Amino acid sequence: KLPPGPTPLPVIGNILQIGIKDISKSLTNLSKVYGPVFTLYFGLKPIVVLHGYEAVKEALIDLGEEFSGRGIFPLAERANRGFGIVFSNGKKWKEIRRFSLMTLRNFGMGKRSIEDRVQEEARCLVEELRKTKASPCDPTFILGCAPCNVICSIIFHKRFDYKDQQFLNLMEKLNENIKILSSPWIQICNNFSPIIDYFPGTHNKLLKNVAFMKSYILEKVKEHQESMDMNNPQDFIDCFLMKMEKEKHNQPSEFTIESLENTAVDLFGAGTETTSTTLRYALLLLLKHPEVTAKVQEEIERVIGRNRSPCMQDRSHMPYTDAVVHEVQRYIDLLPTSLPHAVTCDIKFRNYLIPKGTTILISLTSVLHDNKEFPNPEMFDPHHFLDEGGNFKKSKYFMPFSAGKRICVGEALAGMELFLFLTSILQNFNLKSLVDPKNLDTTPVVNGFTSVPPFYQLCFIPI
Ligand code: HEM
Ligand SMILES: CCCCc1nc(Cl)c(CO)n1Cc1ccc(-c2ccccc2-c2nn[nH]n2)cc1
Ligand SMILES: CCCCc1nc(Cl)c(CO)n1Cc1ccc(-c2ccccc2-c2nn[nH]n2)cc1
Ligand SMILES: CCCCc1nc(Cl)c(CO)n1Cc1ccc(-c2ccccc2-c2nn[nH]n2)cc1
Ligand SMILES: [K+]
Repeated sequence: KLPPGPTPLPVIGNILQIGIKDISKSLTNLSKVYGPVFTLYFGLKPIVVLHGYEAVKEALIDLGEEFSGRGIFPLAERANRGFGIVFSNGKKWKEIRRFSLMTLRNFGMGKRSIEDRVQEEARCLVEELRKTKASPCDPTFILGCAPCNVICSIIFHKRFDYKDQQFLNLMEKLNENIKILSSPWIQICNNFSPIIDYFPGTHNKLLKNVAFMKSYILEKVKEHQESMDMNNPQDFIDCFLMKMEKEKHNQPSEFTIESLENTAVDLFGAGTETTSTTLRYALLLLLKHPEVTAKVQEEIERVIGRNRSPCMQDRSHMPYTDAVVHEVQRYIDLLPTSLPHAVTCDIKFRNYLIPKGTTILISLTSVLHDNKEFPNPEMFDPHHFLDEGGNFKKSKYFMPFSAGKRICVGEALAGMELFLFLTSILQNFNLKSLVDPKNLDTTPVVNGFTSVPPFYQLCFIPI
């Protein structure tokens, strides 16, 4: 049988009982009644929730292959999203993911490293920040340009000037779609309608925005097909075309210009908003806890100095800053329920039997805010990742990127972006708040499955 859960109602299941304001809090409430594994019904669609480290670990890690599916919902069909990496399944997923991970290794695309691309972007970021001339600033836009440009550089090999209008169009389309996708109407309510789409104009805008991006990618790809040097692949496209070559004699192949376009859009989608938000939240928490910022700066001064860019090598000698980055991630809990999973076959879990294809919802919040691993999990405190001697203290509960076979492809990349961008900023600036560090609230603003920071402004004061 399935795991227990609140008795669903006829037809609507458990829908009218789950506080949609903050699904994560609701799942936690439920776990207080039904335990670490329970079922909920969306219509007659069951969804098994895993809550707590032990349950998430055995599912995602111990029974990893069985829980490597991506749970699909009507929205997947409606915004054409099952044809790259994030929303794919089976062989298509495995091959594209595998290829993607290899291509994204630090030196996976030629002599120019991922680190180098990030470092260059950090340089540009500091520059654009300087241009604010220390005036009040809503850093949303600037912080979003950086991670986006890193993807551009990884995919097209070229970064854009922050005012190159083709760059500005890309970001606009991305931002638009993200905002749309973040509406509870689109995340929740539209998914009740199994066969009929109630927001047709919206799904049309989404697709239109994608079309524009794919059509920009297509042009870059033609240019790349032209100046193809087989022995010197320089970006994700070069690599993807070279994989295509090895595939000839392997029809049909998972690698096609279509899947390339789709994969590249996924990278843009997955690689630019979460990192960008996490950067934005970090500055806010640093404004709120200036003593933390000061220590990060003391480590930057001592280990890196002022005569050179930060680099990944410096991280191991900067336990405190490392602890800070980790803590930001843990505290903010950006993807409280990760992305939905689905079992790939009939499976026995604990004392229950979960049928193949059943949707699985993982509570990352439950792990990240584990009250024993992280006393006072609701408070921001770098000491959560530090030992008595001030050394960095790793945690099995550090899962902001999820865990298992579906773990974030960008785990390493995001790590580099956070560390390098944050160190760079604080190497060249002090942060000044408009209001008083005692007044601003840093509590995340939850809306359905989304969790973001509140609005704020600051001044980047050159050192
Ligand atoms: C702070 C930044 C980021 C966070 C917190 C984050 C977190 C996550 C999470 C929670 C998932 C869901 C995994 C699951 O299904 O269990 C995910 C998926 C993914 N992330 Fe990210 N991510 C970040 C940045 C990036 C970046 C920069 C990339 C760029 C390569 C990226 C690429 C992906 C991809 C491709 C997936 C889909 C994985 C799959 O289905 O196999 N992410 N990420
Ligand atoms: C009918 C095909 C038009 C598609 C489209 N492309 C762009 Cl671009 C626009 C700008 O609104 N649009 C139209 C659009 C119209 C209404 C919405 C919308 C906004 C808020 C709340 C509900 C809707 C909605 N979508 N579908 N029906 N109502 C979204 C996009
Ligand atoms: C020009 C188009 C902008 C981005 C874009 N809009 C559409 Cl629609 C797609 C297909 O999902 N995408 C690609 C997309 C791929 C993955 C995600 C995703 C990746 C990791 C974690 C959460 C997200 C997510 N899914 N929905 N909203 N944000 C977001 C966007
Ligand atoms: C194909 C899309 C499936 C997503 C979905 N539809 C419904 Cl209905 C459910 C939960 O009843 N869910 C679970 C879910 C929905 C959206 C997200 C999401 C979308 C954009 C940005 C962040 C998130 C996120 N993932 N986990 N928490 N928040 C995450 C989980
Ligand atoms: K309409």
